Amino acid sequence: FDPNTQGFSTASIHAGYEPDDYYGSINTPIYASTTFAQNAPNELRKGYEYTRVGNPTIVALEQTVAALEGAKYGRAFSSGMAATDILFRIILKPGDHIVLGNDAYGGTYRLIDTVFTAWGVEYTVVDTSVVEEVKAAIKDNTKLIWVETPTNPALGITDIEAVAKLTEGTNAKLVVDNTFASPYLQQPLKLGAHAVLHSTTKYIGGHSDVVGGLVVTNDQEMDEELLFMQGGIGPIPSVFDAYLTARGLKTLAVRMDRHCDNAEKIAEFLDSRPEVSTVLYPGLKNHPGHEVAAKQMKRFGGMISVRFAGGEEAAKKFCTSTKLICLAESLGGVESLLEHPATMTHQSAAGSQLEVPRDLVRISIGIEDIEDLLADVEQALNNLH
Amino acid sequence: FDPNTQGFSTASIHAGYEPDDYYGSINTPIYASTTFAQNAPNELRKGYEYTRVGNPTIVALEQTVAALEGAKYGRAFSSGMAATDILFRIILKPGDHIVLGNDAYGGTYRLIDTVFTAWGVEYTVVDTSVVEEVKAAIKDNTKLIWVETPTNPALGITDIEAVAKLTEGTNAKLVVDNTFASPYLQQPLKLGAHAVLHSTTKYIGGHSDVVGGLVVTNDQEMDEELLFMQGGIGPIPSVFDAYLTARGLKTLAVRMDRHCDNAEKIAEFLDSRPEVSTVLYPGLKNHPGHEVAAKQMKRFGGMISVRFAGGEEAAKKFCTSTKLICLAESLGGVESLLEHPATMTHQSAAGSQLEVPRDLVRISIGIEDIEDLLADVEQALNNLH
Amino acid sequence: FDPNTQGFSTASIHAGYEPDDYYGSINTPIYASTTFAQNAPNELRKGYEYTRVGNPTIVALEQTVAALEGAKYGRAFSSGMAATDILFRIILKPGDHIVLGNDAYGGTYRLIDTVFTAWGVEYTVVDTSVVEEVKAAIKDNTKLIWVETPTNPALGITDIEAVAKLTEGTNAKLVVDNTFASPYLQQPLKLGAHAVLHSTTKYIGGHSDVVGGLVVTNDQEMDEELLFMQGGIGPIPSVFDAYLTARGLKTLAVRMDRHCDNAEKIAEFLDSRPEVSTVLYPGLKNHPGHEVAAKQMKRFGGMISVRFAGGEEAAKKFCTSTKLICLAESLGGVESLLEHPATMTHQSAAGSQLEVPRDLVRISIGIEDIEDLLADVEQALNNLH
Amino acid sequence: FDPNTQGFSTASIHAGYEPDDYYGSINTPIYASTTFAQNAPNELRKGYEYTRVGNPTIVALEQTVAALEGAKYGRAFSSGMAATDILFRIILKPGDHIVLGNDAYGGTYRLIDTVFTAWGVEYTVVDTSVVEEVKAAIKDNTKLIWVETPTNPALGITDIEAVAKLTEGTNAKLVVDNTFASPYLQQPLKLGAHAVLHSTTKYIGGHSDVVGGLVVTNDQEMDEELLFMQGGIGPIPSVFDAYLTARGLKTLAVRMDRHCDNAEKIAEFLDSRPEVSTVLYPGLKNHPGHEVAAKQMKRFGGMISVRFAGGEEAAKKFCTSTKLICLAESLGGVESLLEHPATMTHQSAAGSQLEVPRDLVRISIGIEDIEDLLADVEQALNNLH
Ligand SMILES: *Cc1c(COP(=O)(O)O)cnc(C)c1O
Ligand SMILES: *Cc1c(COP(=O)(O)O)cnc(C)c1O
Ligand SMILES: *Cc1c(COP(=O)(O)O)cnc(C)c1O
Ligand SMILES: *Cc1c(COP(=O)(O)O)cnc(C)c1O
Ligand SMILES: [Mg+2]
Ligand SMILES: [Mg+2]
Ligand SMILES: [Mg+2]
Ligand SMILES: [Mg+2]
Ligand SMILES: [Mg+2]
Ligand SMILES: [Mg+2]
Ligand SMILES: [Mg+2]
Ligand SMILES: [Mg+2]
Repeated sequence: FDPNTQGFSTASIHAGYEPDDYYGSINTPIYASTTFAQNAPNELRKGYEYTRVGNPTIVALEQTVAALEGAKYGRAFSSGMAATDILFRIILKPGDHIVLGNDAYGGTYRLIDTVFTAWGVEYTVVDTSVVEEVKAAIKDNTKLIWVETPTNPALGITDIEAVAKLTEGTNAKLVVDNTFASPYLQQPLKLGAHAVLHSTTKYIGGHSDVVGGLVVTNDQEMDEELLFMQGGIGPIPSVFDAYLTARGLKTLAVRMDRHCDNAEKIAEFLDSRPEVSTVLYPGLKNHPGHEVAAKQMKRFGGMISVRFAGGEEAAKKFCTSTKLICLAESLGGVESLLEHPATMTHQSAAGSQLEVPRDLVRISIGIEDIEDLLADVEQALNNLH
Repeated sequence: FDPNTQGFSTASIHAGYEPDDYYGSINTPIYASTTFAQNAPNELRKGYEYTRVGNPTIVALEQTVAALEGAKYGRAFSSGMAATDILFRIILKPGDHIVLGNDAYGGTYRLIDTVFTAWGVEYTVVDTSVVEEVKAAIKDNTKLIWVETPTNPALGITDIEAVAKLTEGTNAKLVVDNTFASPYLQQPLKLGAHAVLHSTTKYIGGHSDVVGGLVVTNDQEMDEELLFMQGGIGPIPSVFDAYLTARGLKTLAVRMDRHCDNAEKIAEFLDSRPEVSTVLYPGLKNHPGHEVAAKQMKRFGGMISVRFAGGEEAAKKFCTSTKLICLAESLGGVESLLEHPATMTHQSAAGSQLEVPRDLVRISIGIEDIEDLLADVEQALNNLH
Repeated sequence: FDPNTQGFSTASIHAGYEPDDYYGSINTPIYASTTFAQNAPNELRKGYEYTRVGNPTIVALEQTVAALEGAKYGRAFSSGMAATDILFRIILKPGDHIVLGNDAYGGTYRLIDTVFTAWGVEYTVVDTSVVEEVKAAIKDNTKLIWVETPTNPALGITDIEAVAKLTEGTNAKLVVDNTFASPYLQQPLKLGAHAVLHSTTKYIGGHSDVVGGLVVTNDQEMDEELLFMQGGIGPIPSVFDAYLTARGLKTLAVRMDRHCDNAEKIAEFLDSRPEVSTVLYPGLKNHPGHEVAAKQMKRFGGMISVRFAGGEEAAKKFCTSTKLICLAESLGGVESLLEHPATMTHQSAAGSQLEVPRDLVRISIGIEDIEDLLADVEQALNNLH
Repeated sequence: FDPNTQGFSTASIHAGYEPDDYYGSINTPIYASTTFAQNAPNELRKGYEYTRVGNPTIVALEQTVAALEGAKYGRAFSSGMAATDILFRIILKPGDHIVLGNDAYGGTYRLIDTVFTAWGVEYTVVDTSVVEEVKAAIKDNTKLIWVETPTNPALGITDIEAVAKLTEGTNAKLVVDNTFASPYLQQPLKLGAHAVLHSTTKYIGGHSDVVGGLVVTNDQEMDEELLFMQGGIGPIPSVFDAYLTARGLKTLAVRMDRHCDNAEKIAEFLDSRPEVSTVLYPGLKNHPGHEVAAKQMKRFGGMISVRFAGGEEAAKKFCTSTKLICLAESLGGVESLLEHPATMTHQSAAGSQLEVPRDLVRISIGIEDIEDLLADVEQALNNLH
């Protein structure tokens, strides 16, 4: 398969597997085997030996996501968090420093601030939407600039190409967590990022039924260290999960186009309502970084955050008033979800500059019919009065 | 379910799940969901929120293995290696020291020696079968004594109770990797170990189809830190894998009794043959530590290692001559396997005191009929001449 | 959930399952259990006893497809064929008669003609696109008129409402095999059909990884007999397959809209090429029954058949020349497929009026990028010269 | 693999699959694909085309069970009932007759008596333990003698060889439903049966998590008709279920030996108690047909039925008093179950000669520790007083 000559929807179905030369099954077989027979000691039959070191069903997934990012290399992990931990352990050692943003998944922040600081790593938080702030925070020991764009949950936007330029003449690498945009909307390697991280739990799987992570790169050395760590630390996905993830990925383009259609309409409806003080959606002209988003994103995504004029009580009542959109953690599935980040996904950021306003609700707009989602949002807003 | 009043086979089926109060399915449902609806923000319906932080199908497995070890607490991970890495990160920090044995899974050693030494951890290798050697190696900064018994691949034996006594008056914890014995043959917590590790990839799953790890303890603080890390680093098992693992575990006693029946007979047959210089099997009277094994193990296991009088060429030819026993990595499945550790599972120990003799073959004796396994071993031995 | 007030995409995600009142998982749990504990003899805990008689994971699927058809009742089976066999056995007995069309899945025809005629059932084949031909073939013993529209493989069109009117004053029931249109494009119960059949193997699952069938109706007596036969003959789906099918169904609308976008463009391109004698696609103005299709179908589907001016040799060479579209049986998956019906899916119709022209290729247009599918078709057409 | 030279436990692991010549996975891959690429129209790559007509994962299972029965041929189905229905449809036509026993699975009886009699088939019920009664019931139109031994639920015993001799000079075939004995305890083809049926739902799977059926034979014509019907009627198993079934089958010998150990001890304990009027267990010297069972069965099985001196009230109270043995339908899993057949599995036999005494409880003795099962039975018996 050649990624450079085929479209995204084509690649999402065909980049990882073609019907094999044995039976020719249309889909990758599920190789639920921990081991593989060898033809003689350490002479492998067809490249595989032990599933923690490699399995074809997992490699199919890896190759697919790599192709969708414009990447030669990809490696999969048991979760987005485990992928982040492995990338941290490759890039950093005691005495090194990270530049991190001021709006970010609470789990990323918790890992740095609770775990990696106990192992000798330093960090600085900055507003990554201000290129000069990032530039000022880079020290001689900075090995990593960690960017999420759009950020979770406020949907803040960073200019990837501009921040990548800052790493020239330095030993810093730029890693973009591309979970919210997905590879369908944004390809950070093409703008100068060194590596890209995904939680495949979210949009790539798309069906809220498999936890997973994945790292992609064009750096063969980085691919070798990801493989070394995949096998040597062992946070590897199940073959069943890697099959389910890849299955979901086959509909990413059609899903995301509907998520973005729906979110544009719900954001416009929220922006007309006096219960709402602020709609956070990258496609709105006044959203901070809108012009950066429109240059680097194909569309503006399925996520919306909303700040309520009636404060935390209104935010929480909105959370318990919806009847189609479900109150739950996570995002990026076909079903619509909502949550209150200050008490739920980002309770771990309390006390830090990443702490989220208590009047804020984060909504993952699914692929249900827009008329039904508009009706549910409207009735929930009317339940506040 | 009460573990203290029921037998091992009973617990292996019933300690993790009883038919629920909703539908009453005989087996734990497979909760292939990343998230769970809440009744209000951060008010959970029945204890679950997000699968990386907890899922009922995974907790069923955890509770089952905990009960089989005489443990109050258990936590599952994506692999034996990932479980080891998490336990290392809980117990150690920069500046701390580990005492490790001289025969051990090459992956354990690689993790310490390549990764943890780069993060400021020190270690010392000793022969853990010599209690005085362990005692001498404990320093004021020793936080961990890591014991495997029987060891992989030489089946060396450590006196768990004796080594546990060494940790009194110290800040060292004893962790036993109980993979080879399984909880059916040996219960290190009852002899004073602080925690127990398993690769469930091996005997606990038993069917060579799921990679997994698990840690058990009676220390509630340790359970809290395992949970924190499970969720915060995220090397969590798939729900499908945790179901398959627990499914396999339901036959552990009946499997292991057949593995041990078969291995006793194959070890006796090997001990009569002049092609063999040494049979390594804990149940043989001259195996080093046999008397220690007979005190702390119910039976002597399914693993045998063999050293060939004709050296490496004979070891490798034996590997390619068997027709029922398969040449492959791994162990503890219903099918019989064999491998050459110096070139395969322990190639990573080359150069170290853990390096394995090149004349050594490690055999995982399965549950096939003994007459057929004896016939296969006999014909393979006759192929050397 | 109320189907009558929510949209198709909403229903496809939410009509079968809402997060339960036990744990609240976002998705239906996989109840991989053959049996369920009872509270006393034949006093069920929550409606379930034995999976062949009923399982919640299967009922979730059933309820979802029923809602998408405007049906109160649905029952699932191991395959489209097994669903057809069960419906035949309910509606017919020895001495009864069926009216069948002249273009139909070869397996339907084989079942009638090889099996049911040996059990005393009679049939007549007619062109169901000619309402008067159907009317003339109805006898006093006719219990079933079996309609496929569009037909497999020629995409012939039947006026469902008109044929349903013919059953007034008779003991005949109209059953529509709605596999090719799916419930997203066509709802035969709303036009007077008595029951609707699907092979969920095709579009409803959508991922070419699960074989299944399903029958929907508004007749409660028919639902009772489908249940009786589901449990009493036992062609029941696996719980894993019913979960996978329902998972796929969550993207039916977004998939089908892309399949129809793509097929409209490929049909137009084929209609411009002199290698092609006839393009069979319901959306073309000259396709027989186009006006009937436009009244009863929302869009015209993802399937195209093509007859080649160079006869069978050209049809077969086209089959082996495509490099993205794969030569294989089946249809309705995200990947594009093609086949030669005379030698493959319809070889069983040889000798009958259903026999398919040897110059005919049937194409299942997937959801790949149109530019890549156009390029593949164009290069394959150029390989004929 | 050669079945004739290897033992049962060997075959149960190795008769269906050997590590392939492509990747060499230790276990059969799960081919979750409905279709397979062809090299040209109707030129298959490696024997497979469409999963309803054949799939390698299903064929692995089929070949395994065939080998365990001493059979050249095997074909799998979605349930035991669907397998029975297919075998009925092959062997019988309108006007033919069946000889059936007087104690039999209620579902078998329901299928004959409700469905097949409506299609022109006749039957006669006899006591199949009386060879002369079977002989007398054979007519010129008899095509099938259907034997279960031991019977469900009374554990009645039929002399297979003797009944097979009755079919000489006739057009009758003997089919044995070998579900309760399993192939580990009894091999009816070796005693003259024409075909053997299993519900793999029970012992062969062994884990109460997969519904399935299977038919084995040495008649190649019968294998061709089973294949024809498998594909043409389509009651085919899921690939996931066929993998799970075969996984379970790998421990059949070790499971069954423990089930039989346990059942012998529970039957002896029940036979000492005055609450019990009759213990039905084939290994008891006074059980009718004990001497026949000891000739044709390796051991006497895991099932026990019990008739209570205090009648139906005592039978039902025993059912609700056990705390380890669970009240549920089904049998042959690792967990112990019990049920009241008159109200549960055999309510469908009410009114017929197959109707089961209301004082009768059927117990599926699992593989839990005997001390715990004895304790549970003893306490439940003491709850009657
Ligand atoms: C959810 C999420 C993660 C963590 O991924 P998991 O798969 O839940 O471990 C990381 N980054 C972002 C932006 C996320 O939303
Ligand atoms: C295999 C093994 C491990 C590693 O477990 P994985 O599940 O392969 O990561 C650890 N300890 C021992 C003794 C082992 O044999
Ligand atoms: C494929 C198909 C069937 C048969 O369904 P299976 O799931 O393959 O048994 C029936 N009807 C039509 C129109 C089909 O294309
Ligand atoms: C359970 C059983 C059957 C029916 O099998 P299913 O898999 O439940 O359809 C047939 N025969 C006997 C003896 C059984 O116990
Ligand atoms: Mg990129
Ligand atoms: Mg939640
Ligand atoms: Mg212990
Ligand atoms: Mg190997
Ligand atoms: Mg309809
Ligand atoms: Mg094919
Ligand atoms: Mg037999
Ligand atoms: Mg029940």
